[PDB]
Amino acid sequence: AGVLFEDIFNVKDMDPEGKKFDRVSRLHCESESFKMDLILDINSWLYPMELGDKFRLVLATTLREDGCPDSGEYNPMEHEGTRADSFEYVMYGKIYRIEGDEAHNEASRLSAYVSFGGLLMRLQGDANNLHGFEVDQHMYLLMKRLA
Amino acid sequence: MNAPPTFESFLLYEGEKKIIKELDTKVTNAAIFTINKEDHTLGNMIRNQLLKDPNVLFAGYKVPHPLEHKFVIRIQTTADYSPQEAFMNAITDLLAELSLFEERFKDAIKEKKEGG
Amino acid sequence: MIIPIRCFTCGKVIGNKWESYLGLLQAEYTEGDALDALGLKRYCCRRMLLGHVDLIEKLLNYAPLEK
Amino acid sequence: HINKRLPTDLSPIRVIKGVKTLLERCVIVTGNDRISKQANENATLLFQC
Amino acid sequence: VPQSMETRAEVENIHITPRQIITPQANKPVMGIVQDTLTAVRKMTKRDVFITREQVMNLLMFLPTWDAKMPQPCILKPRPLWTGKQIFSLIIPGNVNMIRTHSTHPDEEDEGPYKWISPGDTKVMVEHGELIMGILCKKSLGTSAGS
Amino acid sequence: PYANQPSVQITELTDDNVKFVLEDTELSVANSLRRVFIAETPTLAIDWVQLEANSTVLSDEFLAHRIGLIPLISDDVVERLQYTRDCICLDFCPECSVEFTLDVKCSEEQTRHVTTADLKSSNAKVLPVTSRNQGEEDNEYGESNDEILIIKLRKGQELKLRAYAKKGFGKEHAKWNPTAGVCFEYDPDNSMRHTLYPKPDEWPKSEHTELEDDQYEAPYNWEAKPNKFFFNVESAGALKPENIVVMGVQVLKNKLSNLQTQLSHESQN
Ligand SMILES: [Zn+2]
Ligand SMILES: [Zn+2]
Repeated sequence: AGVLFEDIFNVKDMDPEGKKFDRVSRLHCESESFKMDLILDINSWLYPMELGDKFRLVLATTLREDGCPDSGEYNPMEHEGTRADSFEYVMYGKIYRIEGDEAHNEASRLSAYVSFGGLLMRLQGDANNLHGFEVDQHMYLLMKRLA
Repeated sequence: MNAPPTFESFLLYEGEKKIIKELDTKVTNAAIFTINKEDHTLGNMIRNQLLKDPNVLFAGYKVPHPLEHKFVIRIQTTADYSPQEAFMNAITDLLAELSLFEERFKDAIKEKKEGG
Repeated sequence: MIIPIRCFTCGKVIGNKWESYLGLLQAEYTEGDALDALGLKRYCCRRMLLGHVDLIEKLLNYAPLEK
Repeated sequence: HINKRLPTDLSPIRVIKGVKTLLERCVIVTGNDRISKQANENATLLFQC
Repeated sequence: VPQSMETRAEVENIHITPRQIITPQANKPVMGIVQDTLTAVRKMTKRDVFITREQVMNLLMFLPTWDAKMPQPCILKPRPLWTGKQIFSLIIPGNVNMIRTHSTHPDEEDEGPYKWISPGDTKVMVEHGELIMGILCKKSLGTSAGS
Repeated sequence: PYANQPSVQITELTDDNVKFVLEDTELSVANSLRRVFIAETPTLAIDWVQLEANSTVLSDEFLAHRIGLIPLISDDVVERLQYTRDCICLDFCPECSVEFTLDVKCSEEQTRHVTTADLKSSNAKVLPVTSRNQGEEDNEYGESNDEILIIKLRKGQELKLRAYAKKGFGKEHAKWNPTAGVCFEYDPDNSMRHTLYPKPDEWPKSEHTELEDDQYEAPYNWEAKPNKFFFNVESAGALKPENIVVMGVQVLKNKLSNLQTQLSHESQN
């Protein structure tokens, strides 16, 4: 309910052009079930990762497990008792553009660009695996490192 | 020539109230407290004591101008707990902490002097 | 003209540490050993003694107005 | 909140009518004389383009 | 000092400082963000700047046009953190949309695949009055046209 | 939502300097303690100077400025004296101020060094700090001029003055500052990354460090909060440093209680 995307990702390249920011790492990732491509900027100091790690990633539209939308303003009460308890890294952002077919191209591929407060995600792949994504829609990143 | 007197930084004038409480109208259960003739000392202690309370949601101080000895705190709490009661609780907890520190420091001075 | 009572940045009393500084300088010491012997460990107080010039000894050479 | 991947409800003839009405209402030199009209298009030629 | 109310109204309606922002000389602003304000704008809007709840709640006291609704953090777990762009987004009012480039933007990045996801965070983009991408500089907050 | 439990451990105590550690308290409390030690801790300093003979080589206000910076022993006195604004007196009551006198006339051919030993006091408990120095008869240091030099005089010059010393704190004027530098330091190993070293190997280690020689920074701990503070309070001679700390905590408690009283007074509206 409200889960737009859910997949297990392998990190295959970390900062390919060099580490440009001290507290931010860039991860290039490929999935296992749906053949996606991910570029994700994460907090390096707060949640460090190495190359070759596996992690579960869930892109949701709300933290409420019944699918109802959130209030939209922060309170330091409701971050436990929800779907964020099963994940070690929770982020919040919105889609600012969706590339791909646009109007005059085929819909074989699709790219979605999300800005988590300045940190950046590009998630690209098949267009049928990116249903429910639209511009200026707020969304939640859920991320847990696997063993 | 235009140098202000040096005692205006800590002395109230005639008919100057120390605390001016102003109710906030943008959100609910929020207040803006204006304390005259004080500085970052009391504001820093009161804010960092307020942030230990889970029943507060917003707490922040500001000195609007260095040349004006005055500072404000905005306090926004939950809907069971007044901001003024939160400011009471923060002041009382700071007083208890300072009294405990005073008696522990006196005991440490006594044992350091008697121990040689 | 004369040595200040207190260090500017620091507030440590240096008004009693000028004649002793001159005596330690004229005995055999260097300036660093004299400042270490006076107890001025911070350089904020050491600049108050290294840079100070005593202009009151030149002012005392003039005859006073009233006898 | 314009969605650029969803079909729209704007007919092109209404676009032409709105553009023509906008350019008729965006005047600089007023009047209905030949000199006034010619000075109006000479003032607003780059804006109309 | 004007000595009449008609001259006072002329000072209010013509001579006042926010009416004199744009030069008629070169259709550019005459006043820009200068000195350490500009330096700390560049140092705040970097990607690695993560700001805790306490510092955000101090910094929001100095914004009198704030609507007293706290934005939701960029990172929700394990520690709630805001970014520098997320609090600069509160400063920008209304519907302001802008795309410019930072002074160290490489020339070959625009023709590459990372045009809309900058590795160096040099493509400044503001959508709907909130800062989404880029590090601000003199090109974004100076006297230049289109800033 | 309750108070902390501050634990204090004193590492060093002497006649002019105390070094101690605060454990389990917030950083605002420690910084405010430093501020109230520097600024709002009261002491006695000379504030009312009247000159009757000033035939020396320095001006009136220069001598008043030099006399006003002299620290006075005010450990047992400052808690009982009131401010001038808080007395019913007008002509400087003994429970309001302390009278000092000076009268030095130079009649010798050599230079006369007018120091703080010539500053007599009407109160037997308020003295300049050189009462601690005149009792050292084991002077192997070689010099007996351990007193604060007010002025030098040649033959024919005189200095006669009457002064009143009042109670005040360093927020009003820096001559009422009881301390001479409060060293305040938290997290010496940079385990919290509150400051960023471009080259951590270029920085000397602090005296309160816990790292060995080949390490330069502690590993980053994002869960850490500042709860250990190293204080070094050095006195200027006006007050004992333990009295500086005790009176600073008392002034902070009085300020917070006054704020509480004013809040409860305005609450009935
Ligand atoms: Zn010093
Ligand atoms: Zn009195």
